[PDB]
Amino acid sequence: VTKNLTEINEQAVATKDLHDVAVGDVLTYQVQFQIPHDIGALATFKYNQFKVLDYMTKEGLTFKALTAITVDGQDILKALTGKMAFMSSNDAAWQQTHNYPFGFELDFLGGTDPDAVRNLLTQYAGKRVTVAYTGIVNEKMIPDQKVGNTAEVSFDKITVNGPEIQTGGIRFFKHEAGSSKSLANATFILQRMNGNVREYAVLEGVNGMAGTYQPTKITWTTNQDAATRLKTSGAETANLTIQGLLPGRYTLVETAAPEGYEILDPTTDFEVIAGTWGTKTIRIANTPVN
Ligand SMILES: [Cl-]
Repeated sequence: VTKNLTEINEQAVATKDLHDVAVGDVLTYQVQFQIPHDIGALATFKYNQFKVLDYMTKEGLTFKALTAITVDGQDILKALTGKMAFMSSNDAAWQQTHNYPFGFELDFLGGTDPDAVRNLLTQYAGKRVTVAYTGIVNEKMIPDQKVGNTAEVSFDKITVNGPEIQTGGIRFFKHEAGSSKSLANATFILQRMNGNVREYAVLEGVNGMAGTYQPTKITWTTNQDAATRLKTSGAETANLTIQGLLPGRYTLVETAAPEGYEILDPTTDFEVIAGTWGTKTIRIANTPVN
């Protein structure tokens, strides 16, 4: 049995055991295993269960869809749909059945029509079958945490672990020049260079948030006026934080100082460090003028 993360946002990615992800990313996984050569055999059938359980013990992914079940280049999901047993972590029964924040269980022979399913699998006896599915990186995917999954295949088991995923974040502390006084209501936008194209962050799911940003998705625009205006809180230690970012270079661009202040540093260049909140909370001064 194998498990791999094969795509991010429907683009193929290189196989490795650790991937950096952004919040809102759609991750494609594949779990592959062999149909027994004697899947069709009489013992009354020898096989009455053919189960795939896939789960994560840590938060950060929401189940999206079972996308394909393929063998020998043939997608057989259309033929199998409605005949099998299936539950995911989106279903109300999941938590009490399998106490994990993410996962699914597919029992090829546990549904209403196991004979039909067994007959189909018998056409591909001894061949490798791939179950593909997607998940969505959600607002509970926090930095400083590598999270992985486990798949188990059983006929009454074999277990494998998938790759780990992680995300980045950053913290700033906007303050009055010369002191540690927290300044609320400074306005920033988040900028990056994607190749030679300057782009700005659009955060979904952050209406009503200030200071702490925990978006459900981050996309990028070349229309600067469409960028989400991020606001500092008056909090003590870090009054602007963002999570769910890919590693690399960014610029925090100050578009308005708080009332009674002027901008000192229009641009703050910084790095997101893969999988972490970064080296330190980045202090940014504003100049008092009242
Ligand atoms: Cl930039």
